[PDB]
Amino acid sequence: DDEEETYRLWKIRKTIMQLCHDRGYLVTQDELDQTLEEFKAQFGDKPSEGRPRRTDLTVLVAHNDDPTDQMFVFFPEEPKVGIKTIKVYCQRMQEENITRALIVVQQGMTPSAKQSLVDMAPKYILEQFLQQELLINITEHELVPEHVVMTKEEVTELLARYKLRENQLPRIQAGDPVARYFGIKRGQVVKIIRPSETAGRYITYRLVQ
Amino acid sequence: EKRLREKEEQKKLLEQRAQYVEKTKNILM
Repeated sequence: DDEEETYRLWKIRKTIMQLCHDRGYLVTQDELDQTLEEFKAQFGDKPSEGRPRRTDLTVLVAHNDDPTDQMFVFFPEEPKVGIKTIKVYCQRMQEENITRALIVVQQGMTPSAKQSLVDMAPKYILEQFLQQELLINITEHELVPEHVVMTKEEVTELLARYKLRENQLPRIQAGDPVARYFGIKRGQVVKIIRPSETAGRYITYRLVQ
Repeated sequence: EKRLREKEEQKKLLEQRAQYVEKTKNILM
């Protein structure tokens, strides 16, 4: 109940570091390859005894393009997250001027908390994750091809080259596991690169809807 | 040339470590 929880926290942290790196944020190669022993060293080893506390695991990263773009990853201690803790996190994000945040919950999040997350969307973009979903990195599964987020200029070039309207592309849901992993919203286009047994390689595009 | 890119990694390693300490007070604060 303690070694297992420590292993779980280490796995969640590793997956979150991989996710942050994949989204373009700055992460050092040592954080990505941090061993379980290094986790027990830097952080505690008795989560039951409060070492480490989930509040000790919060991370803050900055984008590679502009340091002004920053993201929190919070680990609420309470297995079910309600509006109050969301308001707390929003308050500190506002205080520090951070517009993005990931919230890793244990059991889930109350329906009203989800409604709050979506309500303050345009100002603050904060996303929810079950820790069970973060115990592995789904982008490393053999069934998951490489997904790449396209820039607006790239999307314009694509639609011009193939003379398509957006609604003619294949679709991906915003609630898709990979879409949530990359944090892409409605109207963005993800480029998918997969091997093919006939051509060798094949690029397809999906619009987020 | 490969050594040059080795230097850049440390620069980015520094560029992140430098701001982690500044951030660290922020997560504390």
